[PDB]
Amino acid sequence: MLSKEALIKILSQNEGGNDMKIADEVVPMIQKYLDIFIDEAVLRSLQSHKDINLELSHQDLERIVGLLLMDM
Amino acid sequence: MLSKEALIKILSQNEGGNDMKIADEVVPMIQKYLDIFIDEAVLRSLQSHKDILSHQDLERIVGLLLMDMLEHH
Amino acid sequence: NDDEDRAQLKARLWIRVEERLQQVLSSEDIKYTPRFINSLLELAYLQLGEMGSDLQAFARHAGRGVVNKSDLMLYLRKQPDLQERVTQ
Amino acid sequence: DDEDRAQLKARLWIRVEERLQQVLSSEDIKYTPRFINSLLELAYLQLGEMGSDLQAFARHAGRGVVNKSDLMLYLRKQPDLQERVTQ
Repeated sequence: MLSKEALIKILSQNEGGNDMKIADEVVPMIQKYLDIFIDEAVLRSLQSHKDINLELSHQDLERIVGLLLMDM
Repeated sequence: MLSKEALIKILSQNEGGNDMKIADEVVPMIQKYLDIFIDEAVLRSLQSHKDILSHQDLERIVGLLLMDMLEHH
Repeated sequence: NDDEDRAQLKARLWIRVEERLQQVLSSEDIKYTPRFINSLLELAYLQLGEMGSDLQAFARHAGRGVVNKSDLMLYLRKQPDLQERVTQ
Repeated sequence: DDEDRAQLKARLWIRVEERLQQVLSSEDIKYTPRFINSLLELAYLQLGEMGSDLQAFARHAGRGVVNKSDLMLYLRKQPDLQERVTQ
Protein backbone atom coordinates (compact mmCIF):
# COMPACT_ATOMS: atom_id res chain seq x y z
CA MET A 1 0.00 0.00 0.00
CA LEU A 2 1.28 3.45 -1.01
CA SER A 3 3.74 4.53 1.71
CA LYS A 4 2.70 7.48 3.88
CA GLU A 5 5.81 9.34 2.66
CA ALA A 6 4.83 9.37 -1.04
CA LEU A 7 1.15 10.10 -0.33
CA ILE A 8 1.81 13.28 1.70
CA LYS A 9 4.20 14.51 -1.01
CA ILE A 10 1.67 13.79 -3.78
CA LEU A 11 -1.19 15.48 -1.87
CA SER A 12 1.08 18.51 -1.39
CA GLN A 13 2.00 18.86 -5.10
CA ASN A 14 0.05 22.10 -5.70
CA GLU A 15 1.33 24.41 -2.96
CA GLY A 16 3.55 25.37 -0.03
CA GLY A 17 7.20 25.16 0.86
CA ASN A 18 6.88 22.32 3.35
CA ASP A 19 4.39 19.48 2.86
CA MET A 20 0.97 19.54 4.46
CA LYS A 21 0.47 18.04 7.90
CA ILE A 22 -2.09 15.26 8.19
CA ALA A 23 -3.39 13.55 11.35
CA ASP A 24 -2.26 9.93 11.72
CA GLU A 25 -5.73 8.35 11.49
CA VAL A 26 -6.45 10.11 8.18
CA VAL A 27 -3.46 8.81 6.19
CA PRO A 28 -4.73 5.20 5.97
CA MET A 29 -8.16 6.59 5.02
CA ILE A 30 -6.56 8.31 2.01
CA GLN A 31 -4.49 5.22 1.22
CA LYS A 32 -7.79 3.28 1.04
CA TYR A 33 -9.47 6.01 -0.99
CA LEU A 34 -6.58 5.70 -3.44
CA ASP A 35 -7.03 1.92 -3.73
CA ILE A 36 -10.73 2.51 -4.39
CA PHE A 37 -10.03 5.26 -6.94
CA ILE A 38 -7.76 3.14 -9.14
CA ASP A 39 -9.98 0.06 -8.70
CA GLU A 40 -12.98 2.06 -9.94
CA ALA A 41 -11.07 3.57 -12.87
CA VAL A 42 -9.84 0.17 -14.07
CA LEU A 43 -13.04 -1.84 -13.47
CA ARG A 44 -15.15 0.82 -15.14
CA SER A 45 -12.66 1.04 -18.01
CA LEU A 46 -12.97 -2.74 -18.38
CA GLN A 47 -16.78 -2.59 -18.34
CA SER A 48 -16.74 0.23 -20.93
CA HIS A 49 -14.49 -1.79 -23.23
CA LYS A 50 -17.03 -4.64 -23.04
CA ASP A 51 -20.18 -2.53 -23.58
CA ILE A 52 -18.51 -1.07 -26.67
CA ASN A 53 -17.18 -4.17 -28.50
CA LEU A 54 -8.64 -7.83 -23.42
CA GLU A 55 -6.66 -4.61 -24.09
CA LEU A 56 -7.35 -1.08 -22.68
CA SER A 57 -6.08 2.45 -23.74
CA HIS A 58 -6.24 6.38 -23.77
CA GLN A 59 -9.78 5.71 -24.77
CA ASP A 60 -11.39 3.24 -22.36
CA LEU A 61 -10.25 5.46 -19.48
CA GLU A 62 -11.12 8.73 -21.29
CA ARG A 63 -14.60 7.33 -21.83
CA ILE A 64 -15.04 6.52 -18.14
CA VAL A 65 -13.60 9.66 -16.52
CA GLY A 66 -16.23 12.40 -16.37
CA LEU A 67 -16.17 15.90 -17.82
CA LEU A 68 -12.99 16.44 -15.80
CA LEU A 69 -9.91 17.34 -17.84
CA MET A 70 -7.11 18.82 -15.69
CA ASP A 71 -5.24 19.38 -18.98
CA MET A 72 -7.49 20.63 -21.81
CA MET B 1 -32.45 43.44 -7.14
CA LEU B 2 -34.20 40.63 -5.24
CA SER B 3 -35.12 40.11 -1.57
CA LYS B 4 -32.87 39.27 1.40
CA GLU B 5 -35.01 36.87 3.45
CA ALA B 6 -36.31 34.98 0.40
CA LEU B 7 -32.74 34.02 -0.54
CA ILE B 8 -32.40 32.44 2.90
CA LYS B 9 -35.42 30.20 2.31
CA ILE B 10 -34.25 29.17 -1.17
CA LEU B 11 -30.65 28.61 -0.02
CA SER B 12 -32.00 26.43 2.81
CA GLN B 13 -34.36 24.37 0.62
CA ASN B 14 -32.29 21.20 1.18
CA GLU B 15 -31.88 21.46 4.99
CA GLY B 16 -34.22 20.23 7.76
CA GLY B 17 -35.78 22.49 10.39
CA ASN B 18 -34.73 26.08 11.03
CA ASP B 19 -33.39 28.17 8.13
CA MET B 20 -29.68 28.94 7.83
CA LYS B 21 -28.25 32.28 8.98
CA ILE B 22 -26.28 34.61 6.70
CA ALA B 23 -24.03 37.59 7.43
CA ASP B 24 -25.37 40.95 6.18
CA GLU B 25 -22.10 41.15 4.21
CA VAL B 26 -22.75 37.97 2.19
CA VAL B 27 -26.33 38.71 1.08
CA PRO B 28 -25.25 41.16 -1.65
CA MET B 29 -22.63 38.64 -2.82
CA ILE B 30 -25.16 35.81 -3.28
CA GLN B 31 -27.46 38.33 -4.99
CA LYS B 32 -24.67 39.04 -7.49
CA TYR B 33 -23.92 35.33 -7.95
CA LEU B 34 -27.61 34.85 -8.83
CA ASP B 35 -27.67 37.63 -11.45
CA ILE B 36 -24.43 36.37 -13.02
CA PHE B 37 -25.85 32.83 -13.07
CA ILE B 38 -28.98 33.99 -14.88
CA ASP B 39 -26.96 36.18 -17.27
CA GLU B 40 -24.60 33.34 -18.15
CA ALA B 41 -27.54 30.97 -18.67
CA VAL B 42 -29.23 33.35 -21.13
CA LEU B 43 -26.14 34.33 -23.14
CA ARG B 44 -24.97 30.72 -23.49
CA SER B 45 -28.53 29.75 -24.47
CA LEU B 46 -28.60 32.56 -27.07
CA GLN B 47 -25.20 31.58 -28.47
CA SER B 48 -26.43 27.99 -28.81
CA HIS B 49 -29.38 28.92 -31.08
CA LYS B 50 -27.25 31.46 -32.99
CA ASP B 51 -24.84 28.61 -33.77
CA ILE B 52 -26.03 25.03 -34.49
CA LEU B 53 -35.09 30.58 -27.06
CA SER B 54 -36.58 27.12 -26.44
CA HIS B 55 -36.46 24.59 -23.55
CA GLN B 56 -33.78 23.02 -25.77
CA ASP B 57 -31.56 26.13 -25.83
CA LEU B 58 -31.05 26.04 -22.09
CA GLU B 59 -30.69 22.25 -22.07
CA ARG B 60 -27.83 22.34 -24.59
CA ILE B 61 -25.61 24.73 -22.58
CA VAL B 62 -26.59 23.60 -19.08
CA GLY B 63 -23.84 21.02 -18.39
CA LEU B 64 -21.04 23.47 -19.16
CA LEU B 65 -22.61 26.38 -17.27
CA LEU B 66 -22.55 24.40 -14.03
CA MET B 67 -18.97 23.30 -14.50
CA ASP B 68 -17.93 26.87 -15.29
CA MET B 69 -20.07 28.58 -12.66
CA LEU B 70 -20.49 27.67 -9.08
CA GLU B 71 -17.33 25.79 -9.81
CA HIS B 72 -14.23 26.13 -11.93
CA HIS B 73 -12.17 28.76 -13.78
CA ASN C 1 -48.23 26.91 5.07
CA ASP C 2 -44.90 25.87 3.53
CA ASP C 3 -46.29 25.20 0.03
CA GLU C 4 -47.42 28.84 -0.12
CA ASP C 5 -43.90 30.02 0.78
CA ARG C 6 -42.25 27.83 -1.90
CA ALA C 7 -44.66 29.10 -4.57
CA GLN C 8 -44.12 32.78 -3.73
CA LEU C 9 -40.35 32.21 -3.66
CA LYS C 10 -40.39 30.69 -7.16
CA ALA C 11 -42.71 33.55 -8.16
CA ARG C 12 -40.41 36.31 -6.89
CA LEU C 13 -37.34 34.54 -8.28
CA TRP C 14 -39.26 34.37 -11.58
CA ILE C 15 -39.52 38.18 -11.49
CA ARG C 16 -35.76 38.68 -11.07
CA VAL C 17 -35.14 36.22 -13.93
CA GLU C 18 -37.55 38.28 -16.06
CA GLU C 19 -35.75 41.52 -15.14
CA ARG C 20 -32.50 39.82 -16.18
CA LEU C 21 -33.77 38.47 -19.52
CA GLN C 22 -35.17 41.83 -20.65
CA GLN C 23 -31.98 43.73 -19.86
CA VAL C 24 -29.48 41.16 -21.18
CA LEU C 25 -31.55 40.67 -24.31
CA SER C 26 -33.10 43.70 -25.95
CA SER C 27 -30.39 45.58 -27.78
CA GLU C 28 -31.25 42.67 -30.08
CA ASP C 29 -35.00 42.04 -30.19
CA ILE C 30 -34.99 38.39 -29.27
CA LYS C 31 -37.44 35.57 -28.74
CA TYR C 32 -37.98 33.53 -25.62
CA THR C 33 -40.74 31.10 -24.61
CA PRO C 34 -42.65 30.81 -21.30
CA ARG C 35 -41.18 27.28 -21.13
CA PHE C 36 -37.62 28.64 -21.45
CA ILE C 37 -38.01 31.07 -18.53
CA ASN C 38 -39.80 28.38 -16.49
CA SER C 39 -36.84 26.03 -17.00
CA LEU C 40 -34.35 28.76 -16.10
CA LEU C 41 -36.30 29.63 -12.95
CA GLU C 42 -36.27 25.97 -11.87
CA LEU C 43 -32.56 25.60 -12.61
CA ALA C 44 -31.72 28.79 -10.65
CA TYR C 45 -33.83 27.60 -7.72
CA LEU C 46 -31.99 24.24 -7.53
CA GLN C 47 -28.60 25.85 -8.10
CA LEU C 48 -29.31 28.06 -5.10
CA GLY C 49 -30.25 24.97 -3.08
CA GLU C 50 -26.99 23.23 -4.04
CA MET C 51 -24.90 26.24 -3.08
CA GLY C 52 -26.82 26.78 0.15
CA SER C 53 -26.21 23.19 1.16
CA ASP C 54 -22.45 23.74 0.62
CA LEU C 55 -22.26 27.10 2.43
CA GLN C 56 -24.08 25.55 5.38
CA ALA C 57 -21.59 22.65 5.52
CA PHE C 58 -18.72 25.17 5.33
CA ALA C 59 -20.00 27.36 8.17
CA ARG C 60 -20.54 24.22 10.26
CA HIS C 61 -17.04 22.95 9.42
CA ALA C 62 -15.59 26.03 11.16
CA GLY C 63 -18.07 25.67 14.02
CA ARG C 64 -20.13 28.73 13.06
CA GLY C 65 -23.93 28.84 12.94
CA VAL C 66 -23.92 31.72 10.41
CA VAL C 67 -22.61 31.73 6.82
CA ASN C 68 -19.48 33.87 6.24
CA LYS C 69 -17.80 35.66 3.37
CA SER C 70 -15.04 33.08 3.92
CA ASP C 71 -17.71 30.38 3.29
CA LEU C 72 -18.64 31.98 -0.01
CA MET C 73 -14.96 32.47 -0.87
CA LEU C 74 -14.36 28.78 -0.07
CA TYR C 75 -17.34 27.75 -2.22
CA LEU C 76 -15.81 29.81 -5.04
CA ARG C 77 -12.16 28.82 -4.43
CA LYS C 78 -11.79 27.30 -7.92
CA GLN C 79 -13.55 30.32 -9.45
CA PRO C 80 -11.34 33.48 -9.07
CA ASP C 81 -13.59 35.31 -11.55
CA LEU C 82 -16.82 34.83 -9.63
CA GLN C 83 -14.84 35.64 -6.47
CA GLU C 84 -13.88 39.01 -7.98
CA ARG C 85 -17.27 40.02 -9.49
CA VAL C 86 -19.27 38.91 -6.45
CA THR C 87 -17.14 41.26 -4.35
CA GLN C 88 -18.96 44.54 -5.10
CA ASP D 1 10.37 20.78 -10.19
CA ASP D 2 9.20 18.54 -13.06
CA GLU D 3 11.85 16.14 -11.73
CA ASP D 4 9.80 15.66 -8.53
CA ARG D 5 6.71 14.78 -10.59
CA ALA D 6 8.65 11.89 -12.19
CA GLN D 7 10.12 10.62 -8.90
CA LEU D 8 6.73 10.65 -7.15
CA LYS D 9 4.94 9.06 -10.11
CA ALA D 10 7.41 6.16 -10.10
CA ARG D 11 6.41 5.54 -6.47
CA LEU D 12 2.72 5.79 -7.40
CA TRP D 13 3.18 3.22 -10.19
CA ILE D 14 4.27 0.61 -7.63
CA ARG D 15 0.85 0.54 -5.95
CA VAL D 16 -0.99 1.20 -9.23
CA GLU D 17 0.73 -1.86 -10.74
CA GLU D 18 -0.09 -3.90 -7.61
CA ARG D 19 -3.77 -2.99 -8.05
CA LEU D 20 -3.76 -3.59 -11.80
CA GLN D 21 -2.39 -7.10 -11.22
CA GLN D 22 -4.70 -7.57 -8.22
CA VAL D 23 -8.24 -7.33 -9.63
CA LEU D 24 -6.70 -8.97 -12.70
CA SER D 25 -6.26 -12.23 -10.75
CA SER D 26 -2.51 -11.78 -11.51
CA GLU D 27 -2.02 -11.34 -15.30
CA ASP D 28 -4.97 -12.22 -17.57
CA ILE D 29 -5.87 -9.03 -19.46
CA LYS D 30 -3.58 -6.53 -21.22
CA TYR D 31 -3.14 -2.79 -20.68
CA THR D 32 -1.54 -0.47 -23.24
CA PRO D 33 1.32 1.88 -22.24
CA ARG D 34 -1.06 4.80 -22.88
CA PHE D 35 -3.60 3.36 -20.44
CA ILE D 36 -0.95 2.91 -17.73
CA ASN D 37 0.30 6.46 -18.38
CA SER D 38 -3.22 7.92 -18.28
CA LEU D 39 -4.19 6.07 -15.10
CA LEU D 40 -0.99 7.24 -13.36
CA GLU D 41 -1.50 10.93 -14.31
CA LEU D 42 -5.16 10.66 -13.31
CA ALA D 43 -4.26 9.15 -9.91
CA TYR D 44 -1.48 11.69 -9.39
CA LEU D 45 -3.60 14.71 -10.34
CA GLN D 46 -6.72 13.69 -8.38
CA LEU D 47 -4.62 13.20 -5.22
CA GLY D 48 -3.26 16.70 -5.87
CA GLU D 49 -6.74 18.24 -6.22
CA MET D 50 -7.93 16.49 -3.05
CA GLY D 51 -4.82 17.42 -1.04
CA SER D 52 -5.32 21.03 -2.08
CA ASP D 53 -8.98 20.83 -0.94
CA LEU D 54 -8.07 19.07 2.30
CA GLN D 55 -5.59 21.87 3.06
CA ALA D 56 -8.14 24.59 2.29
CA PHE D 57 -10.78 22.90 4.49
CA ALA D 58 -8.34 22.56 7.40
CA ARG D 59 -7.32 26.20 7.03
CA HIS D 60 -10.99 27.19 6.82
CA ALA D 61 -11.36 25.58 10.24
CA GLY D 62 -8.30 27.50 11.46
CA ARG D 63 -6.15 24.36 11.77
CA GLY D 64 -2.62 23.65 10.50
CA VAL D 65 -3.21 19.89 10.41
CA VAL D 66 -5.63 18.00 8.13
CA ASN D 67 -8.04 15.86 10.19
CA LYS D 68 -10.99 13.49 9.66
CA SER D 69 -13.69 16.17 9.33
CA ASP D 70 -11.81 17.61 6.32
CA LEU D 71 -11.79 14.25 4.56
CA MET D 72 -15.44 13.73 5.49
CA LEU D 73 -16.26 17.20 4.11
CA TYR D 74 -14.37 16.40 0.88
CA LEU D 75 -16.42 13.18 0.67
CA ARG D 76 -19.65 14.91 1.75
CA LYS D 77 -21.59 13.95 -1.39
CA GLN D 78 -20.45 10.29 -1.33
CA PRO D 79 -21.78 8.76 1.96
CA ASP D 80 -20.76 5.29 0.69
CA LEU D 81 -17.12 6.40 0.30
CA GLN D 82 -17.11 8.07 3.73
CA GLU D 83 -17.99 4.70 5.23
CA ARG D 84 -15.69 2.61 3.01
CA VAL D 85 -12.72 4.89 3.70
CA THR D 86 -13.14 4.43 7.49
CA GLN D 87 -14.12 0.73 7.64
